[PDB]
Amino acid sequence: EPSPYVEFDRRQWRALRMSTPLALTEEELVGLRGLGEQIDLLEVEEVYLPLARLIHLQVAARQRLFAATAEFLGEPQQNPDRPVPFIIGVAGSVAVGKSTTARVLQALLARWDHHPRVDLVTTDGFLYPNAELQRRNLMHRKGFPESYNRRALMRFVTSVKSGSDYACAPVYSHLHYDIIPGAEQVVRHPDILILEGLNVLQTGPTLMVSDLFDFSLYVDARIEDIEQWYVSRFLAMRTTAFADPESHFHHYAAFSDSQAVVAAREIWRTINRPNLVENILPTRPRATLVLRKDADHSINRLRLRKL
Amino acid sequence: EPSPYVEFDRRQWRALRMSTPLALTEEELVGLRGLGEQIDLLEVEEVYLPLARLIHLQVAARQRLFAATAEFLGEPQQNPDRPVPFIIGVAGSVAVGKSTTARVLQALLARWDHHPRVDLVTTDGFLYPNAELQRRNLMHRKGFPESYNRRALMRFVTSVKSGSDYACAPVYSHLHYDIIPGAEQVVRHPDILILEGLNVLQTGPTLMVSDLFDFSLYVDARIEDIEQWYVSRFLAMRTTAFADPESHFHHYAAFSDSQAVVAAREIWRTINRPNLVENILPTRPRATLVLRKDADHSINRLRLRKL
Ligand SMILES: CC(C)(CO)[C@H](O)C(=O)NCCCO
Ligand SMILES: CC(C)(CO)[C@H](O)C(=O)NCCCO
Ligand code: NA
Ligand code: NA
Ligand code: NA
Ligand code: NA
Repeated sequence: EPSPYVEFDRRQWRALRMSTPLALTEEELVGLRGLGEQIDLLEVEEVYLPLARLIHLQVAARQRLFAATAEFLGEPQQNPDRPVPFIIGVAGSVAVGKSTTARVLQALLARWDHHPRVDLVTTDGFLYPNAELQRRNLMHRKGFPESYNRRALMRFVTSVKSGSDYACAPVYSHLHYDIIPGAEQVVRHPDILILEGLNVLQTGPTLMVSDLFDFSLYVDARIEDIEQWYVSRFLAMRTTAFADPESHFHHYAAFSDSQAVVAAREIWRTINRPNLVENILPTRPRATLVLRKDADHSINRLRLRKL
Repeated sequence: EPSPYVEFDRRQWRALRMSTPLALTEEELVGLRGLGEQIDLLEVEEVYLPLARLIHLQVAARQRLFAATAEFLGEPQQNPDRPVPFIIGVAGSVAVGKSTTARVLQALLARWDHHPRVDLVTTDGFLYPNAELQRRNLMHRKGFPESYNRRALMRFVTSVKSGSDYACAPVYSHLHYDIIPGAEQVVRHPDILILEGLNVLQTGPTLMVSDLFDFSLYVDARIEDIEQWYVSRFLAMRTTAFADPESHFHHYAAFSDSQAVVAAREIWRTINRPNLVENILPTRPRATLVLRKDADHSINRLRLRKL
């Protein structure tokens, strides 16, 4: 029967790359990928290039219908480029590779002829401070929708897409596990803004940032493989991030493989799995494009929304 | 601060009419309006004409971005006109005038040069049969989201927008208060499809018809005035619809003004008000355009979504 989606295997999807030129070195790609991730230039060629093409086709088009409303409203046509910013949402579970996906994507789009100003903002900066989470009793629901200042977030994206010259976002420290006092990420009328986070695709009784997305990605994989990736990476960090004496999780650095597995498995089932099942996965149906990864992190399937 | 919306008063909105020609007689308009409604040609000139213009500007534009995805996919350009159907959602409370709004709109759009095939479908046809509602114990939640076969509904709209040649919808009898056995409304690849219903703008954990709307209307008024309109019309029907011996509500025809008011007030607070507050109003933020009516049914304010 009819469907709003059209599935692709990697063979079918890579052919849609066309002439899209690869503007990324092997060394540039590594400073973009996170611990555990297996993304290489082949994947950036057979997957991210078609995606970048599809995106560029729609930036021009998306611009046409904001112009229709401008024409209808008896309005000018504000400086070119200073068209309406194209907002892209990248969602998915913790440890699924979505932040790398978002970084790679910002890289590819920034290297487009025109030379678009492409900004990337993670929702981390929009988490409530630990003190405020403690107050609302949310220190163990960090990542759940309620642990974010969604008002501020919505104001931020609304501000950018409405044409503001500059919008500020708080900044989150992973080293300190908390929001950084005084820190701000300033976004200045970018041509494209990618917003990456766990629940960005969420919907509700009020207008949310998902309602401002012109395009969205949902990096998917089966729950069991993601837990494995999460646990694996938790263990690997004992010698990277947790090794830092200043790390809020420095006590984990000394855990044994077995002790670390138990700890990582517990956080997964008490925080990350529940959030994935209750809040993140239910948003997957609305994503313009879903990137399905196999147990080895390899993106071998895609689901696109034609309707 | 920045906003996704831009408010208008009738003076500001009527000026956006431009050259839009009025193709509707006074007599045509009456066979389109419901009991109690006060819509006249002036309102169709100062309100529905700008709306029809704005809509036409976007049908062309909306077409551009379905073409981008076609271009990207290495596809042809299917027969012209046989472009992708433009889906319009019209929501709002029972008795707010939304069905008239939808009928007037279908009329105005059908009379556009090209001569678009403009179909209108009410979600009534998608209510579960009384027998099935009795089974799920829903005979008094008729109108609530759960009293509708949303799967079938979604399949219907998906079918039409995906390019099907014909799609069928069940038919609801207001005379008999139930779905009509064997009846079907056949929709054949229209250029525009207007879907009118209480919860059409609803959102959820699955892709819904609201996600297929290219444009949506939400006819609004303050809850107190709508109850008044509902009650008033309930009383007026004693001599129109309830007067019919075959009417499922023929017992109401003999009620006294006071008896009828008590009955109408009870249905309003036990079914229609709760549904309006819990399910319909929460969808209002997402409507492309909101038509705000004053206590006298007069549309004197509009809220448009620019973002
Ligand atoms: C969502 C995020 C990862 C943001 O940093 C948050 O810190 C979190 O998930 N806390 C519980 C442990 C997850 O590793
Ligand atoms: C929603 C609809 C009006 C559809 O006909 C439904 O019959 C209903 O609202 N029943 C309760 C009484 C409302 O008058
Ligand atoms: Na990382
Ligand atoms: Na903000
Ligand atoms: Na009517
Ligand atoms: Na159906």
